[PDB]
Amino acid sequence: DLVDTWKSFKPRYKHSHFIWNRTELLTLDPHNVDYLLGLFEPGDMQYELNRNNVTDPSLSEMVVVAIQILRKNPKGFFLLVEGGRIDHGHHEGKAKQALHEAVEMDRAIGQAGSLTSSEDTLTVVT
Amino acid sequence: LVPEKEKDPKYWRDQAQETLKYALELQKLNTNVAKNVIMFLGDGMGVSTVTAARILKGQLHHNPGEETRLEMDKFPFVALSKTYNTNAQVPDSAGTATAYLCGVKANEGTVGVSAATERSRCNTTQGNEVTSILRWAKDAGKSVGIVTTTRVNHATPSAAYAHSADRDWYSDNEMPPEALSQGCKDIAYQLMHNIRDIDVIMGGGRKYMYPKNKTDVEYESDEKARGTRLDGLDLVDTWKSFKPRYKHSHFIWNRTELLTLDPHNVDYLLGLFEPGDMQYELNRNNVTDPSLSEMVVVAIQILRKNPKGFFLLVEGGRIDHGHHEGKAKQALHEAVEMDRAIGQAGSLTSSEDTLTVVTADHSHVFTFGGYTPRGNSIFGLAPMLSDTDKKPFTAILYGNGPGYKVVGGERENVSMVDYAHNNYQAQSAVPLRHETHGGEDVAVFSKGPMAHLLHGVHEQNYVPHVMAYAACIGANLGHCAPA
Amino acid sequence: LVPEKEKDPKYWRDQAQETLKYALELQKLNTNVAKNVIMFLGDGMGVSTVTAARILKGQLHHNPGEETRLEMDKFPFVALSKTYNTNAQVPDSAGTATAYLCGVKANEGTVGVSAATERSRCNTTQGNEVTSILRWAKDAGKSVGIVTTTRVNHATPSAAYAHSADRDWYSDNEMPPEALSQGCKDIAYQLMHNIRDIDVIMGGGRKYMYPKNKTDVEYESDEKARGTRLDGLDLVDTWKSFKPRYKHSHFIWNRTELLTLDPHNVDYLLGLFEPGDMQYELNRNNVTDPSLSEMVVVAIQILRKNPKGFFLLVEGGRIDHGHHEGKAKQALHEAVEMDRAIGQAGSLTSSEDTLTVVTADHSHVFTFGGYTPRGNSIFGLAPMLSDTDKKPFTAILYGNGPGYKVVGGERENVSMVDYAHNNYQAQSAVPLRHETHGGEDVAVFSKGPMAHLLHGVHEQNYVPHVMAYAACIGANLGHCAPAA
Amino acid sequence: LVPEKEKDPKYWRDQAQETLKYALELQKLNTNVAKNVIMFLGDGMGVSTVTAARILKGQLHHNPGEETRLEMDKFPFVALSKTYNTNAQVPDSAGTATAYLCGVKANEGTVGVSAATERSRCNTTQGNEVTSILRWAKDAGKSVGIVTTTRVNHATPSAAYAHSADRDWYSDNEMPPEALSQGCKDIAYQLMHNIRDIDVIMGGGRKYMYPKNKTDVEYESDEKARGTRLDGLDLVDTWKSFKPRYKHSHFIWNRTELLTLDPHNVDYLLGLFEPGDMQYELNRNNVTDPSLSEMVVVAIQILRKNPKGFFLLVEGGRIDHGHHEGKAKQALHEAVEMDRAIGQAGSLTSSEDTLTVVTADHSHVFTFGGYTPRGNSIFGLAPMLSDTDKKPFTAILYGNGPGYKVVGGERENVSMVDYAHNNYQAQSAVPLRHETHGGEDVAVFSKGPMAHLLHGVHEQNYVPHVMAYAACIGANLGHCAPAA
Ligand SMILES: *[C@@H]1O[C@H](CO)[C@@H](O[C@@H]2O[C@H](CO)[C@@H](O)[C@H](O)[C@H]2NC(C)=O)[C@H](O)[C@H]1NC(C)=O
Ligand SMILES: *[C@@H]1O[C@H](CO)[C@@H](O[C@@H]2O[C@H](CO)[C@@H](O)[C@H](O)[C@H]2NC(C)=O)[C@H](O)[C@H]1NC(C)=O
Ligand SMILES: *[C@@H]1O[C@H](CO)[C@@H](O[C@@H]2O[C@H](CO)[C@@H](O)[C@H](O)[C@H]2NC(C)=O)[C@H](O)[C@H]1NC(C)=O
Ligand SMILES: *[C@@H]1O[C@H](CO)[C@@H](O[C@@H]2O[C@H](CO)[C@@H](O)[C@H](O)[C@H]2NC(C)=O)[C@H](O)[C@H]1NC(C)=O
Ligand SMILES: *[C@@H]1O[C@H](CO)[C@@H](O[C@@H]2O[C@H](CO)[C@@H](O)[C@H](O)[C@H]2NC(C)=O)[C@H](O)[C@H]1NC(C)=O
Ligand SMILES: *[C@@H]1O[C@H](CO)[C@@H](O[C@@H]2O[C@H](CO)[C@@H](O)[C@H](O)[C@H]2NC(C)=O)[C@H](O)[C@H]1NC(C)=O
Ligand SMILES: *[C@@H]1O[C@H](CO)[C@@H](O[C@@H]2O[C@H](CO)[C@@H](O)[C@H](O)[C@H]2NC(C)=O)[C@H](O)[C@H]1NC(C)=O
Ligand SMILES: *[C@@H]1O[C@H](CO)[C@@H](O)[C@H](O)[C@H]1NC(C)=O
Ligand SMILES: *[C@@H]1O[C@H](CO)[C@@H](O)[C@H](O)[C@H]1NC(C)=O
Ligand SMILES: *[C@@H]1O[C@H](CO)[C@@H](O)[C@H](O)[C@H]1NC(C)=O
Ligand SMILES: *[C@@H]1O[C@H](CO)[C@@H](O)[C@H](O)[C@H]1NC(C)=O
Ligand SMILES: *[C@@H]1O[C@H](CO)[C@@H](O)[C@H](O)[C@H]1NC(C)=O
Ligand SMILES: *[C@@H]1O[C@H](CO)[C@@H](O)[C@H](O)[C@H]1NC(C)=O
Ligand SMILES: *[C@@H]1O[C@H](CO)[C@@H](O)[C@H](O)[C@H]1NC(C)=O
Ligand SMILES: [Ca+2]
Ligand SMILES: [Ca+2]
Ligand SMILES: [Ca+2]
Ligand SMILES: [Ca+2]
Ligand SMILES: [Mg+2]
Ligand SMILES: [Mg+2]
Ligand SMILES: [Mg+2]
Ligand SMILES: [Zn+2]
Ligand SMILES: [Zn+2]
Ligand SMILES: [Zn+2]
Ligand SMILES: [Zn+2]
Ligand SMILES: [Zn+2]
Ligand SMILES: [Zn+2]
Ligand SMILES: [Zn+2]
Repeated sequence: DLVDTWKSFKPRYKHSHFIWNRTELLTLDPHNVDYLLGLFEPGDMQYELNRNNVTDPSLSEMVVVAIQILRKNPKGFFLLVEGGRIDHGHHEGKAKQALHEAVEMDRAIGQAGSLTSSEDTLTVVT
Repeated sequence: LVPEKEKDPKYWRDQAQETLKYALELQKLNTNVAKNVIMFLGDGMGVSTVTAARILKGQLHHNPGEETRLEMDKFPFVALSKTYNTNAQVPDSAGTATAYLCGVKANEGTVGVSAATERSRCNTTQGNEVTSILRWAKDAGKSVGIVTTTRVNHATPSAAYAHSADRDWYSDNEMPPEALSQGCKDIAYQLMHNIRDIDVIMGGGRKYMYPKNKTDVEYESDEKARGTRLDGLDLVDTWKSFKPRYKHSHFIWNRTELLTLDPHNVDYLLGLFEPGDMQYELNRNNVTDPSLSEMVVVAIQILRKNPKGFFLLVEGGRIDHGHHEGKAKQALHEAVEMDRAIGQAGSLTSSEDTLTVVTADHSHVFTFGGYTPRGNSIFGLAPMLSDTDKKPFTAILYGNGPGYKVVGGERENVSMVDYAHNNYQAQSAVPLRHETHGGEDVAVFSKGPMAHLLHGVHEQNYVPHVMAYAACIGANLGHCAPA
Repeated sequence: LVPEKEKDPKYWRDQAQETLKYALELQKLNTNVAKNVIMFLGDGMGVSTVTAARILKGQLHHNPGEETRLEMDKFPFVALSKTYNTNAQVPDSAGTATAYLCGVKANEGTVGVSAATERSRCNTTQGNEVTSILRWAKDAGKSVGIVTTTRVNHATPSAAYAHSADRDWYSDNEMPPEALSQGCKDIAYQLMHNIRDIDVIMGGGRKYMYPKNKTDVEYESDEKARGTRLDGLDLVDTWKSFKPRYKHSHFIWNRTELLTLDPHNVDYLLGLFEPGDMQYELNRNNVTDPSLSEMVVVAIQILRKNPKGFFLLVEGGRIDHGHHEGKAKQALHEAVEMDRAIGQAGSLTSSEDTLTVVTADHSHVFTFGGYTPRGNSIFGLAPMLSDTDKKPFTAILYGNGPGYKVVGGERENVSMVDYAHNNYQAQSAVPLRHETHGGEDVAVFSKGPMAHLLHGVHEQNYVPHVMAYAACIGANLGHCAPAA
Repeated sequence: LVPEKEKDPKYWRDQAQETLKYALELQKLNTNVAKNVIMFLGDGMGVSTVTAARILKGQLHHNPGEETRLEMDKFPFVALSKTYNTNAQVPDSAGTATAYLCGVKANEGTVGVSAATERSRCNTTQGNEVTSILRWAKDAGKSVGIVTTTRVNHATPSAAYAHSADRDWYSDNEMPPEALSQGCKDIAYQLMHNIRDIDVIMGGGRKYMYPKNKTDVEYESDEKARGTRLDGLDLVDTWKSFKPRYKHSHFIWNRTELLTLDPHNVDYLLGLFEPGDMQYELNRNNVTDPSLSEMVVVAIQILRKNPKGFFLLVEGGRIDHGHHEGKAKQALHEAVEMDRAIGQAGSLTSSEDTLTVVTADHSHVFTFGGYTPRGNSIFGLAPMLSDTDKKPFTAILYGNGPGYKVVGGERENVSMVDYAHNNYQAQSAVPLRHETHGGEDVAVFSKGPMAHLLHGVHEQNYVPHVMAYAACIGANLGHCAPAA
C-alpha cells in the first residue's frame, strides 16, 4: 500500500493528509497541511472538457493550493506543473481537446503569477 | 593512605546528600527529541574493566584512583546488558554488534542478519538481512559517522552497514570460492555500496581497499601491508565516485591531513590511517597517526552541520585486543583514551538535544584484587605472598590466556620481572594463545533525551530501540506524536 | 543450539518494543512514602556472579539459561556501587557494611565506626561511632529485622547494630585483654545490649551466646559447638529479659518451631539455628534447619504488624564463603536461594509502599568464558581444548584461590575429574588457601517508592541515604515535608 | 595539610606539561559563528573576589580550597578590563554597564547613554542614546533574555534595554517632576516599551510594575512591598498586551511556577520573584524563590527554541551588595552561586557555537591576607596576633565600609565574636555606611567561538564589540562576510 508507505515515511508531528476528490481539496486549510498526496483518478484525469465538477478538480485548483502549501517554507520552493493532457489530445487528433487543455494551463500560469512575485520567483513555461 | 577529609563522617554525609540532591533534580525527566545520537562502544569493556580504568585515570594524576570519576561515571542513567548471542552463551564480537546496532540478536560470526542465517553459508543471507540504526538515521535525512581504532571492516563497525554471513570475510581475498560463486560481497566492498553516502568513515583497513600486491602509501617497505583485492578494484576511487562531483570529498591517511582540514568545508570524509588495525595508544606515532579523541572531534565537527542532526558510532576498539593478548596495561590505557573521547564529545554537543550512550558488547575474564591497599598501583602486587607457594602475585589476574607461565611445575616468581611493563601478561589459570571473552553482563551509560529509558536489566538488543525511539527514526516514531 | 522462536527478527523486535512500552510507563515515578524498607545483601555477589546464577536458575528448569529473568532482574532501576574502603582498594565484608548501612565509609576490619578508628585499637572507638539505618528505623517507631545464614555477629549483619574496631571480636573469648580492659565489648554482647528491642533476629552464631563449654542444644558431643563466653552470660536469656512482659518473646532453634509459630501472635523472635554459620543450601538438613526463604517469610509476617512500617536486612551470606572456597556451585546456589527469597518478599509486600534494594558489598575474582555454546551447563566445559597444552578447561575459572592444581608439573586434565560436583574448585591462576575479593563495582537493584533515586554510578555509602530519605527517617525528613 | 602528592616534583611537572599540552591544542582556534552569546556579569567580582570564592567553593567539599578550579577558571582565555568611567576613576554599576553592553563608555549613574548626557539632566538625553548588544541580537532575529537576582530595572540589566540619565529613576515615583514633565520615562516603563518582545525577563522588582499601594502577591501585609507606579499602569499587563495572542506569555512570581512550566510551550516569560532585590542565597526560601542557577536553566531552555540563536545576559548581581554591606560570607557565597550557574549554562550549550563571557563591571576594596596556612578557612583568623596591639585579625579585611569597629578607643578583640558568621563584617580602615568599589581591573573569562579575541589589557567597552563580531550582529558583520 504505497499510500500507507507515503504516510509512514513522514514524521507524524507534521500534518500529512492524502485526498482523492475535489471536495477534500477545496476544504483543506493550506496553512495547516505539510505533506499532501492528491491522486484523483485511477489512470489519467479526464480532459477539462470532460471533467466532473464535483468529484474532480481542475489544473488551476490543484496549482493554487499547491503553491499555498509550498510557500510556508522560508527557504522557498520548487514546483513542477504539467498540463500534460495537451499531448493526449493531439495524439487522438482531437484538436478541440488539446487546445482547451492548453488554455487551462494558461489560466493556471495566471493564477501562479498572482500568488508569487517576479522579484523573487522564476517561472519557466516550455 | 587514608585522606584526612575521609576520616570525618560529615564528609561522607555531605557527599551523599549532594548526590541525593542531584538525584531529585533528575526527576524532571528529559523528554526532548534526540536531534543527534552518539554511541560509544568499548570493545570488551566489562564492569571490571571500567573500575580498573577509572583507578588508572586517577593514578595518572597522582591520586589514589578509587575516588576518580570517569567521564562515563558522570552519565546519569546506568543499566545492565545481557550480552549472550542467540547461539553462543559467551558471545563474540560480531553477533553482539547486530544486537546493539540492529536490534536483533544473532549468531556468532554474523553481522546484520537474523538467527536464520548460518555462519559461512551464504545462501542463507538474502531475505534474512536486518537494517541498523545507522541506516535508520540516513533514511531520516541525518548524517552518519563511523570512527574506530580497528579496521573499518572489523566485526563491530561492519554491523552498521553490512550484512555478511561470516565476520572473517574482510575483503574478497579472505572469502571461500564457493561464497563468491553464490554472489556475495565482502565487508570492505559493502562499506562503499550499501550506504553510498556515509559522510564520515575513520579508522583502519587500508589494504582491503587497494588491488592485490599494490604497495601501501605509509609502509612501502612491507608486504603484509600490501593490497588484498583480487577484484583489482579501488574502493577509494569507488568511494569518491558515489558522491556528487560538486561536493567536497577528501580521503586522508595521516594525522597532519586530519588537523589540516576545515571541517566547515568537508561533506564526505574517509580516513584510513593504517593497513589493518590502528596502533595502540601506548604505541601510537605522534607525528603520523591520530588518537581516538582527535578523530571523534573532527568527526563531530563535520557531522554537526546537518540541520536534522547526525548519528555517530565511535568504537573504542583495541580494548578487546589488549585483553586478548593478556596485556592489561594496554587494554586499560585504551579504555582511558576512549574516556577522553567521551569527554570531548560531551563538550562539542549538548545533553539537551544529543542522546549519548556508552556500553560494551561483552566482557572478558579480567579480574583484579588481592585486598590491595588504597592507592596501590593497578598494575602492582598484592600486599601478601601466597599462603600456598610463598610467592608474590599481581592484583590483576586473568581467567585464561597467555599470561600462564610455569618454569617447570613452578609458577613464576613475579618479583623477578617487570610486571608494570606495557606488555606484561598477568598470570592466568589456563594457558591459551588468546584470553577469551566473558559471559557476564556489561554496563550501559546514557545521557540526553529519553536516556532514562535504559533503566534496568535489559536484553542487549533493546539498546538501539531506545536510541531509535528518541531520535524519532526507524520502525517506530511515536515520540514525535502530539498526543 | 539456537531456539526456534529466536530465528525470527519479529520476536526480538516485538520483545524489545514491549520493554520500551514498560520503560515509558516507568516515567510516571513512584513518589509515595516508603512505609517499609527491605535490603537484600548478596555477600560477594558481583556482576559476574548474578549472571552465572541467572543461567543456573534457568538450567534447573531445563531451559538454556541466558534468557532467564531473576526476581532481581525484574527490578526497574539498576545502579553501580563503588565498593572500596577508606583503607583498601579491594574491600572487605565489614568496612563495606558500614558504608551501605551507616552512610559513612570506613576502614577494612571495622564495623559501625568512621575511618578515624584504627583496627584493633579500642581507645579509637569512642567518639567515632556511626549509627545504622536499622537504628534510624527503630527511632522512628518502625519494626526492625535481621535475617542471615552466617553468624548473627558476622561482619555484614553486625553493622546494623554494633560498633567495633575489629570484625573478629565475635565473643569475649576472641578479644585481647587490652581490648576488654579498655571498656569496649564483643559483637555478640552488642547484639543484646546496643538496641535491645530488635524485633527479629535469625541466623547462626548460637555458640557465642552461652557461657564457656556449654554443650550445644543440637550437637551435645561436638566440642567446637560448645559455648564460648567467658562472661558467663546466657545471651538468649538476656535477650528475653529485655522485652516488655505484655509482649510474646519466643526463642527457637530448629525449623519445626519456625513453622509452628503463629506470626500474628509473636512480637519478638530470636532464632539461632546453628552453632557457627548455617549450612549451605545444598548441604542443608531438610528437617532440622530452615531455608533462607523460609526465614524471610516468617520474618516479614511478624514485621508487617507495626502500623508505622518496618525495616528488614536480609543477607545471602554464604555466597562470599562459596567463592572463598573456590566452589562455584555452592556460591551460585546460594545466590539462587537468595533470589527465591526476593520473589518471596515481593508477594508479601506491595511496591506501592515498600522500597526494596538488592545489592552487594563487593565482588570476587570469579569469571566464566570460553565461547561456550548456547545452553551450555554453567558448570560444564568449554567446547575447545586448550590450544597450548591440549587439555580442556571449564567455563568457570577463578583469578586466585585453592582451585590451582598442577599435578607435579602440568595442570590437571579435568576430563578425569568431577567438575560438576557440589564442592568442585574450578582452576585458578594463583594458589591460595582462600580466594580473594574483587575491586570491581557491584550492581544495585531498586524497586518501590523513590527507587529511581539510585540511577547511575555512586559511592557505596550513598545507598542508605536514599533508603532513609524515602522512608522519612534519619537526618533528612524532606520527603515528608509539606512540599509538592 | 601539605598533601602527600604535592611533595613530589613529578606531580607538579606532570601537571604543568598536561596544562602545556592543552594550550598547544588551543592553537586550533574556534572561528565558527557564535550562534548563541551568553554573558555572565559578576557584579563586583574583583580579582580578589574570584580567588576567595574559589577557595570557598573547594572548602565546601572539605578540600583545602586553593587547588580547587572554578567553572570560570576552566574558561580558556583570560583578559583584563579597564573599568573606569569617563566621569569617574572608581566607576559605578551604571556607567560600566553601558560600556560592556553598548560598547560606549559613559558617565557614572547613566545607563544607555553616552558621555554627552549629564546625569539627572534629561534635556540632554535626546540624540545621545546608544543601543545594546541585546538590541542588536533582537534585530538580527535572535531570542534575548535577562536573568538577575536584583531588580530587573537595576543598573546592570537596564543598560541592555533602557536609555536613562539617572540610575535612580526606577519608576515614576522616584523621578523628579522636572524630568517627568520634560518627557522622560522610567527604566521600568522602558523595560516593557523599548523592546516589546524580550523573550525572558527574570529577577526582582515586582513593586515597580504595579500602581501605587497595590498589595504584593507574596507579602500582602508589607507596606514597603506595595506598588509605586503613580501613573496607574499595570506594567505586567502592558507586557502581556504587547505580545500576540496566539503566543504563550505567562508571567510567574514563585519557584513552584518556574519549575512547573514546560519550556517547549512558553514563548514569552516574565518572572518577578521579589518586591525589590532578591534574597541572598544564604537567605533564600527554597519553597518560594528560585536560585540563580534554576532561573538560568529554564531561561536557556526557552531561548534555545530560536533557530537563529539567542543572547542571554545573566547577572549574579548581589555579589556587589554583599561587599557593600561588608559581609564577605554573603558576597563570597553569591559568587559560588553564579559559578554553579555558569556550569549549568556550559552543560546546556556547546562551545562549538556558543560564545560565553564571564566578567565583572568593577571590583571592591576587599582583600584577604595574613600568611594563612594551607587550607585555612577563608573566613577564619590569621595564624598570628598583631605586632602592635596583640589582638588577632581575620584573613579577610576591607579597605573601608561598616566593618570598622573600635570597642572604645581600641579595635575589637575578634576572638570574642563569630567572625565566621553569615553576617559578620570584617574590619576596615575607614568607617562608612557602605564599603566602596575599587578602581583596579577585573578579569574576563571567554569560551566559545572567537573567544581568543579577548586577549590582553582592554578598555571595558571592548567586550561587547567582540561578542557582536562573533555573532554577526550589530555594526561589523565582517565575520559572516563571504570572502575570508
Ligand atoms: C469525497 O471524499 C470524502 C472523504 O472520503 C467523502 O466524505 C465521506 O463520505 C462518506 C459517505 O458519503 C462518509 O461515510 C464519510 O464519513 C465521509 N468522510 C468525510 C471525511 O467526510 C465525500 O463523500 C467524497 N465526495 C465525493 C463527491 O466523492
Ligand atoms: C601526510 O600526507 C601528506 C599527503 O600525502 C604528505 O604530503 C605529501 O608530501 C609529499 C612529499 O613530502 C609530496 O610529494 C605530496 O605532494 C604531499 N601531499 C600533499 C597533499 O601535500 C605528508 O608529507 C604526510 N606527512 C607525514 C608525516 O607522513
Ligand atoms: C622470588 O625472588 C626473590 C628475588 O628476586 C627472592 O627474594 C630474595 O632472595 C634472595 C636470596 O634468597 C635475598 O638475598 C633477597 O633479599 C630476597 N628478597 C628480594 C626482595 O630480592 C624470593 O625468595 C623468591 N621467592 C621464592 C618463593 O623463591
Ligand atoms: C525443635 O526444638 C524443640 C524444642 O527444644 C523440640 O521440641 C521439644 O522436645 C522435647 C524433648 O526433645 C519435648 O519434650 C517437647 O514436647 C518438644 N516440644 C515441642 C513443642 O514439640 C523439638 O524436638 C525440636 N525438633 C527437631 C526436629 O529437632
Ligand atoms: C585427558 O584424559 C582423557 C580421559 O582420561 C583422555 O581421553 C582418552 O584418551 C584415550 C587415549 O589416550 C582414549 O582411548 C579415550 O577414548 C579418551 N577418552 C574419551 C572419552 O574419548 C585424554 O587423552 C587426556 N588428554 C591429555 C592431554 O592427557
Ligand atoms: C505560587 O504561585 C501559584 C500561582 O499563583 C500559586 O498557586 C495558586 O495558589 C492559590 C492558593 O494560594 C490557588 O487558589 C490557585 O488556584 C493556585 N493557582 C494555580 C494555577 O494552581 C501557588 O500557591 C504559589 N506557591 C507559593 C508557595 O506561594
Ligand atoms: C581576647 O579575648 C580572649 C578571650 O575572649 C582572651 O583570651 C582568654 O582570656 C581568658 C581570661 O583570662 C583566659 O582564661 C583564656 O585562656 C584566654 N585565651 C583563650 C584562647 O581563651 C584574650 O586575652 C583577649 N585579648 C586581648 C588583647 O584582649
Ligand atoms: C458542471 O457540469 C455541468 C454538466 O456538464 C455543466 O452544465 C456546468 O457548466 C459545469 N460547471 C459548473 C456547474 O460550474
Ligand atoms: C542452499 O540451501 C539449500 C536449502 O534448501 C541447500 O539444500 C543447498 O545445499 C544450499 N546450497 C548449496 C550449494 O549447498
Ligand atoms: C610523543 O610525545 C611525547 C611528549 O613528550 C614524547 O615523550 C614521545 O616520545 C613522543 N612519541 C612519539 C612516537 O612521537
Ligand atoms: C591508645 O592506647 C594506647 C595503649 O596504651 C596508648 O599507648 C595510646 O597513647 C592511646 N592513644 C590514644 C589516641 O588514645
Ligand atoms: C528435602 O526433601 C526432599 C524430599 O523428601 C529430599 O529428597 C531431600 O533429600 C531433602 N533435602 C536434603 C538436603 O536431603
Ligand atoms: C536642562 O534643564 C536644567 C533645568 O531644568 C538646566 O539647569 C540645564 O542647563 C538644561 N540643559 C540644557 C542642555 O538645556
Ligand atoms: C532549604 O533546604 C535545606 C535542605 O536541608 C534546609 O536545611 C533548609 O532549611 C531549607 N530552607 C528553606 C528556606 O526552605
Ligand atoms: Ca476523480
Ligand atoms: Ca599511519
Ligand atoms: Ca540446626
Ligand atoms: Ca518569591
Ligand atoms: Mg571489533
Ligand atoms: Mg557478611
Ligand atoms: Mg546592578
Ligand atoms: Zn506524446
Ligand atoms: Zn568484541
Ligand atoms: Zn574479542
Ligand atoms: Zn562480603
Ligand atoms: Zn569475604
Ligand atoms: Zn556594580
Ligand atoms: Zn555597587
